[PDB]
Amino acid sequence: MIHFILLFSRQGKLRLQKWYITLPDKERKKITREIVQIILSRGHRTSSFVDWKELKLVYKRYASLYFCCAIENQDNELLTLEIVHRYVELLDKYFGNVCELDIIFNFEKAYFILDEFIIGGEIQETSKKIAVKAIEDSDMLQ
Amino acid sequence: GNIFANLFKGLFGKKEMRILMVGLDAAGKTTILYKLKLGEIVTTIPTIGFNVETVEYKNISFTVWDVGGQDKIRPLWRHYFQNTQGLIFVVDSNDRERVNEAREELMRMLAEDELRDAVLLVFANKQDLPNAMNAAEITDKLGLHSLRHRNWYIQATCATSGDGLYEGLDWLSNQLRNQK
Amino acid sequence: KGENTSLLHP
Amino acid sequence: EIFELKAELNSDKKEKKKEAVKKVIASMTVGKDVSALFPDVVNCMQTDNLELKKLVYLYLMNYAKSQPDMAIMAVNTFVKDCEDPNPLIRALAVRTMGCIRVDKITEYLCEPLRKCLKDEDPYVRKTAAVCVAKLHDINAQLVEDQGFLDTLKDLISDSNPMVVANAVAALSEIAESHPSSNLLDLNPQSINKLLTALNECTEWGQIFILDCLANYMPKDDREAQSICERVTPRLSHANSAVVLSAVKVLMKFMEMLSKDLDYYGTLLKKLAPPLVTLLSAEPELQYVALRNINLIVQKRPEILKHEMKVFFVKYNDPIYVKLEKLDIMIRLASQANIAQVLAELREYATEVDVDFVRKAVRAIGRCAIKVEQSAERCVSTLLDLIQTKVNYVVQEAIVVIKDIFRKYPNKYESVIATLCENLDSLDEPEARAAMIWIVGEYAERIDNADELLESFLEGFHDKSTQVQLQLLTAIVKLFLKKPTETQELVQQVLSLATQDSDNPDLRDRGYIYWRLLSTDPVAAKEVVLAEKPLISEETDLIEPTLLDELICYIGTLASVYHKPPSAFVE
Amino acid sequence: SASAVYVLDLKGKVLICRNYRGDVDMSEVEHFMPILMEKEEEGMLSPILAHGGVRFMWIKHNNLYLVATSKKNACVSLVFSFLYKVVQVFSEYFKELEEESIRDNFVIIYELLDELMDFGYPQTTDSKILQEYITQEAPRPPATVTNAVSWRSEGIKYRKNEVFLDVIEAVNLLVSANGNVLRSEIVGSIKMRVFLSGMPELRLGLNDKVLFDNTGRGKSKSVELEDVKFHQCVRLSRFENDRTISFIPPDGEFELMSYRLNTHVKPLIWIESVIEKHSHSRIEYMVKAKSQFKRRSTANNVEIHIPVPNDADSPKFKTTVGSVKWVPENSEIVWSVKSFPGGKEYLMRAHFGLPSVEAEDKEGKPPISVKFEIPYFTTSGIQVRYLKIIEKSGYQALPWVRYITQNGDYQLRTQ
Amino acid sequence: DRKGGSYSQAAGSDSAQS
Amino acid sequence: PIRLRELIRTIRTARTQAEEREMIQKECAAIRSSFREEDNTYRCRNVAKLLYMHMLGYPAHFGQLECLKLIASQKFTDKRIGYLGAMLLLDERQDVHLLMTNCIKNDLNHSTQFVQGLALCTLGCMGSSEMCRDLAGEVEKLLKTSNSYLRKKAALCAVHVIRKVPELMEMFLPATKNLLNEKNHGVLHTSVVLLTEM
Ligand SMILES: Nc1nc2c(ncn2[C@@H]2O[C@H](COP(=O)(O)OP(=O)(O)OP(=O)(O)O)[C@@H](O)[C@H]2O)c(=O)[nH]1
Ligand SMILES: [Mg+2]
Repeated sequence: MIHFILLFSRQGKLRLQKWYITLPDKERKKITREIVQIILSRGHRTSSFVDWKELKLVYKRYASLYFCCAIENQDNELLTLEIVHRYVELLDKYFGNVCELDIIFNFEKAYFILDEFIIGGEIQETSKKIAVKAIEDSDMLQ
Repeated sequence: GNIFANLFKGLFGKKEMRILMVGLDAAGKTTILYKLKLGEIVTTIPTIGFNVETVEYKNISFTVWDVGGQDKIRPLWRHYFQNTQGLIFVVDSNDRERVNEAREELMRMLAEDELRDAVLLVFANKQDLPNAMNAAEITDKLGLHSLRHRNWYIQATCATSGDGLYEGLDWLSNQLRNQK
Repeated sequence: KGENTSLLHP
Repeated sequence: EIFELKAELNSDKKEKKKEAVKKVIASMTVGKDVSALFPDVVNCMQTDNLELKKLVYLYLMNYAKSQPDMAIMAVNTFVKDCEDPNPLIRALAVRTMGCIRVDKITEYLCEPLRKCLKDEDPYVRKTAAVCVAKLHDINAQLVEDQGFLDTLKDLISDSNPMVVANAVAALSEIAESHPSSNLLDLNPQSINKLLTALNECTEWGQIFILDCLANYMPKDDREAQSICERVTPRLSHANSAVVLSAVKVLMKFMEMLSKDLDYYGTLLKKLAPPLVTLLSAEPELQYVALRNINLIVQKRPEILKHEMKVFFVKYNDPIYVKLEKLDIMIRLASQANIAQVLAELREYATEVDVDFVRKAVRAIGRCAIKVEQSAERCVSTLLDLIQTKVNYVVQEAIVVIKDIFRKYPNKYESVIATLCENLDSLDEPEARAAMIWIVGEYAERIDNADELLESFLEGFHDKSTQVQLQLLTAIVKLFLKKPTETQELVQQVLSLATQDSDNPDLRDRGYIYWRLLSTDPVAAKEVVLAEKPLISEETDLIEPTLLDELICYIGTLASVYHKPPSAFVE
Repeated sequence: SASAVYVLDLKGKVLICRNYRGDVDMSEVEHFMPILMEKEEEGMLSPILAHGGVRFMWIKHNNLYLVATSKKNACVSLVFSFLYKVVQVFSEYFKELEEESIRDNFVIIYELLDELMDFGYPQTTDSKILQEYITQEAPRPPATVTNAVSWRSEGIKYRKNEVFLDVIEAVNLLVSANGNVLRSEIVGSIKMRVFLSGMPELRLGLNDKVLFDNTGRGKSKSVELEDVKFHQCVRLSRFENDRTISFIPPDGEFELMSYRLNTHVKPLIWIESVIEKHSHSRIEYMVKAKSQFKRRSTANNVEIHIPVPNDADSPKFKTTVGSVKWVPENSEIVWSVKSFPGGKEYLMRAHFGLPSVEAEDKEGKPPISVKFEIPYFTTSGIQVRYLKIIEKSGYQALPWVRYITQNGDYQLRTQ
Repeated sequence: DRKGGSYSQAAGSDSAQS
Repeated sequence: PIRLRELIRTIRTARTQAEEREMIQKECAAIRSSFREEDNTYRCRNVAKLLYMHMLGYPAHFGQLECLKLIASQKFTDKRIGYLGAMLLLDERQDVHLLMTNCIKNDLNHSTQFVQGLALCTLGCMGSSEMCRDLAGEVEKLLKTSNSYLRKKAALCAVHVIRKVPELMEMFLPATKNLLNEKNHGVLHTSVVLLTEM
């Protein structure tokens, strides 16, 4: 299960965050700052995998804004990367050429999509079109 | 400034008002709220959280926020004390051992300096068994007359029948509204 | 800028 | 881009040359590596307009170490410009020549420096004096061979007070790197001459003129009295550094002054208003002023004895100033202002800064330890803070109480009952250990000492080494004092620390305690529960040798850090 | 002994750098930002940084921090003074201190930086004097820099000889939460805008307590200034001899003298504030302000900042006189009063809501600050006696001066 | 006029002190 | 009722940290004033602004009762905003999620497939040791349904409850029996994950 998922920009600003572990607000902020410092202080050939606090912190940014995950040491690492790529593709398809500007303004839509896709750190739908159709149906309700 | 729109709205009815629903669990609060809103005796599971509804009568929208009587929810009544204009207390005369607990809870809720303009509204619930007391014995036991600067009103309502709801609503309207 | 660019460019 | 810029710079039109120079300057300032075009800009150097010459000189200075080989094509231009009628051009050329970090270029620049050393223009003289110091820093051997020391020495004894101050500063910088051999010190006549131009020196020249006296060592009171009288007007300088320099000079001269004469008293009285004025400077200068006060406080604390109100930290004061204010108050704390210090500490305990709260607690503890006349007030304040129900405040109060008990525990038995139930659930190692030590040493006014130690023995084997040692010491003390209610407790502690305890020091202590218990329990009362001597408090005053050296180094980096100048430079 | 004077930005970018000694590599500026971030994030942030063997001591300006790297045991006070002089020169030349002028005034900025300091030792710091040799829109340097008088350019001629003075008072009062005043310091400020012809030698004369005692008139109203700091034009020797303030005023506005003495008088404003904050239910602000100042004086623009609750919302104000506004950006009640007659008494009754949910962390108790500014009021009683304007040519000067009383560090500790 | 107190002319020296 | 886009643009227009903090405080003052008035029309914009401020690093302690009120609301946008607020600023250590059990139970039997799904997702994301105790009965009822879009949600809720309450796994054995024939990939994946967790 994904302990936490955070979408942060290269400048350090966070555009998305979703933690599945109940932690204190100050503790969560400190953990986020440490993760940003580690990711911001890492090269391009770090393998996109970090063992922070015994957690497989995987960093894979396809643009200026990066993505982060917190996977326990009980599953494969490539599965997290595949899930992140699938989520990015689904977000791009739902939005249509998703850029950084739409992420800040359309954070609610991204949060709803993430909730409908991943619940409790685990995946909810393996397909990519069924989730898009469900999100569209939910949005069309008004 | 001009208050022509306010006068026009008040000519046909503009005031709505609010209301609160507090009391011990299994005190007929949910059933009373259902009867006031719909008019049927609906059986529901114990109120883990709270129920929010509104009642339209006499051109006044009486919004009622039911609050459970759970032990873990007893100290949670302070959340509804903000932006609260009314308060209705439902007694449980069928629980002699719980009468003292209900009186203590009412006294604790009445010991708040923020909830001072909310007049007392005592509802005699469970008015269907012979063991239920009158409308004065319960008040005498609870000492409702000793509430200085508090307007209390005791009304007996039967959950199965619904008698006395109209009188209580009229009394609440008269206490809240001071016009013709 | 670098923000208006698509995440994947697809 | 680069080709277009090179073509523009290699044109015969000045209107395009100026634009190209501006673009090159902007690119270098914008963070563009334009060092590859250094030879191209070398041709466009000899220009009549001074606007492009300054930019070319700046580019060469910034691109001198990068391309030292390409810089060999500028000596002729500098030589030609070192004789222009305009003083500004000559000064700029002199400044640029000394700024070139080329080992093969300073050798040929000795002649222009010698020519400009005796220049009539004061600006040219100042530029030459600065260039001499720059060359000496770059190459001391070349400067010594050129014989610029004699010219520099005669600079102080000439007109142009700005040029004299610049020459004095250059000589001081050269002597700073010099090995003290052939010092440029002067007799009282030179000091009097420098003081004569001090009243006409500028704000920057005032510091240069006052720094020279920092190295001179007076030998007579009359000379010291005259120096003090001349430096007295320096306390009315608007510049903060000038006032600080005058204060440092007065402090240095006071080492030869006699306290019997009235000059020392006048100097002491006239220095407090200067300190008060310096305390109202900018927030950045607040830290420097506090460091200077702390350094001079340990030397002559009788000057600022009555200055206590100015040591209060302001609401908008910075954290670095707030921290120094507490240290200043602690250093100047006395029984006369004990109530004021306690009130200030009490107000400082209602803030939100955890570091500030800890500093305030430490200052209160230090003040209580230093003065025993306010011990009761400090104890009452600590009890109130503990009752305040603050985790950091509670830990600080526990630490303060533990420190006070070891220092003045004769009348500390009246607070043991209050501390018996004071939220012992805190897991701070600095507070739990202090509470355990207080309970063990003060296990007389509490009848439930054994019961309290039961809760702390659940995780004694995995709490901490210091915490485990403190708990073992408290248990041993309780067994020695009251063995009826702690007979099994001592055995359990010995079993847990001797069998299940793998700590080397802890295991040795447990074995020693078990051996003492099994050898002579009666002797343990006189061996373990003995009257320890007076605890020697760690004095905060610096060593007298370091203070004397720190006195001369006033306003420098060695004074803010309170470290010797050779222990921080690299 | 600064090695390189550089100017950074809010994003860590070095807007402009000016190496002075060259003993420190220019690449050390990169670690300054991470070092500052670490110091600030751990409470160890200080204006004087240290990158190994190189120290980066600098102050924060309006838009950028002027950090100056150094390696030797240089005078930190000298570096701070140089930075202050540079900031003053920039303010005199550029009306604003922001990044818009750093990238637009580089042509003159580089020349000013080169001329101001050479090898880490500044030589010229007067903006008025420096404006005659470095311009953004070059002749020989003026003789004023070479001459002893570096703060009064010769040859200045004006149609009239009018000098406007400003006796600005700063009332700083530190009242503890118990109701007693701890720190009550009043700092005088005599600022004059000298505009005359030639190089007059002003001879300022006032009713000083020391001067009155020396002359034998130590019986009238005399100001007993604990600290008197004259400007650069004021001669230290003349003031040290017989309290003679003789100096040449500069051309423009400048600070000549700054008195500073403690005050033992009652506050001009007495504030009686109460806080009837119910536990997460409501709060009351029984604030009563009593003007202890003279009735003939009016405090123009009275601004008594009352720190209200940070999470307070839906507030109601029941005051008597003056506009009371709560600023969410500042999170306090701004007791704004336009004109306050002396002896006036303003009573306020605050009433604001409070959420049921308690705050996660404490916020502290900010002090109540009054922003009273009553002109034509001299609390210290110091009055200007004479101003000897002497010129070689000979002219009839028309000096002017005004007394303005304002609230300085007039903060009142909360309960 | 001017906020902060009207400007007032100053004397030349202490005429009563010679 | 300021729009979320306007607030985002205003925040992006702030450069200095102090200026950004002042703008955030100015917006939060209006948000608290609107909340204290019991606003119900444009509450979505205020909720979005409060969520942005909390994510931007501003406190949101006062905005706890408003989320609870919006959760028990009837508007779909208001319900979604309340669910998002509960998922973001609501946790086990908040101590205010106990009252959310009644709202979840009320929304658990809602005929709408989105409100029930949103409530289930919120419960799974913010599951508590006591909320699952009073919500285990309703989870099993939805676990035996044939809703393909709801089967995965029920499996995720059961997995979250089992993780929070390992002693409640005995009540899930008779519900997951004979569930390996699901044609949908999501339902099969959820069943496999639940079996692996068990
Ligand atoms: N048969 C009968 N039962 C009643 C009557 N009045 C009260 N009750 C009991 O009171 C309970 C009322 O529950 P609800 O009305 O659903 O809600 P509530 O009063 O708030 O009780 P909780 O949900 O436990 O907090 C019912 O379960 C009944 O058992 C009545 O007149 N007739
Ligand atoms: Mg109910």
